[PDB]
Amino acid sequence: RFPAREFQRDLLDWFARERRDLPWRKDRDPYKVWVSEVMLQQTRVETVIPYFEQFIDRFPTLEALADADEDEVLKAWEGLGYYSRVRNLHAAVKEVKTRYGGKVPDDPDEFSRLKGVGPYTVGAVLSLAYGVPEPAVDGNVMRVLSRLFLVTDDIAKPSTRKRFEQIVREIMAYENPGAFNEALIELGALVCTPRRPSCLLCPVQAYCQAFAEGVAEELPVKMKKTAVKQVPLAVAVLADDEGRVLIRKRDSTGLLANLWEFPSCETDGADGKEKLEQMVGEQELTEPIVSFEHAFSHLVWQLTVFPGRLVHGGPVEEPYRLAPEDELKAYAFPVSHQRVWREYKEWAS
DNA sequence: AAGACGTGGAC
DNA sequence: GTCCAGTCT
Ligand code: SF4
Ligand SMILES: [Ca+2]
Ligand SMILES: [Ca+2]
Repeated sequence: RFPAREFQRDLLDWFARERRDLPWRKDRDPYKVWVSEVMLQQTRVETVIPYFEQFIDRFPTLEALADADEDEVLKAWEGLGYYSRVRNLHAAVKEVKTRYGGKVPDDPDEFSRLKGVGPYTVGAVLSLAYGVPEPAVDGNVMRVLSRLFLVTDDIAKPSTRKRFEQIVREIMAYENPGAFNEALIELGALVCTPRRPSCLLCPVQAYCQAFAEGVAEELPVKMKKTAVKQVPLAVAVLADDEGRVLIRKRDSTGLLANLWEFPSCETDGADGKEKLEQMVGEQELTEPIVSFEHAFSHLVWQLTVFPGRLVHGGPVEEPYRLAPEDELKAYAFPVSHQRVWREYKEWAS
């Protein structure tokens, strides 16, 4: 029904001919492949390149990453987003050391048991670093495979992902799966793109049923995004007479887990300053200086910055921490509060 | 199932 | 504005 062998030759050829020279394709090392594939989840290649090199420069081996403390690994991830990925990788790596003594499992079932390792990562790491013919179905693969085979099912469904995963089994090159998988991902990245794909340039344009029908731009099928919720947030930038600033470490559960931030509180509506004042007193503000929005995937933060002065009438208890201005750079803030700071600094000038 | 979970490019 | 570059619960 489908000439796989020919398909697999025109794909791998184009790949060897067009592949990008990315930092994590310098070698087939499980550790570096693993880090790169976690960074790449929901994150474009061009964004990841700098982070991958800072990260591997700071954590060259699996044991270096395991031996580091949360703050250091999480600082290395500052600005990337979806920060539970690095908490799960940090733990998944601490596991391979305490349990497996540092060697990355090559058994699919054994590798998936680690936190952060979903179906894609199992296929990406094992097929590249060990040759295991497990599929690595990402958004690129799902877009390619849906166009090639005219699969008209909602990709958002996990069931559709499992269908694609069986298609991959059927047309794979079991000889060299890692090369086969990266070629599908690369194909979707460079040629068969979400919009106006270069089907003429495409090396497998003869096989693409969508091109034959002229409906490539109508695929893949994915339902429209759910509208996100708006959330007013009030932020306080408090500095004493020695220039030190107060910050707190968010809890390890939920949004922006274990990241540092300037004291804040969700304000249903009115009395932003009052709510900030009372909340800080339990565990001296002035008017706001700026207000802006910051988007998440599932909600929007409408922030409002309140400068303030604090006088020490007691000790700074957890989760709070009194940090000089020069030492803030050592803490990992989300992008929202990195701007809060920048806004406060330029206002005071 | 589908909401939670960051941030930035390309239309 | 829209779409999009995965995993956990
Ligand atoms: S022929 Fe066109 S639609 Fe099909 S895979 Fe190639 S770029 Fe995508
Ligand atoms: Ca798993
Ligand atoms: Ca929480």
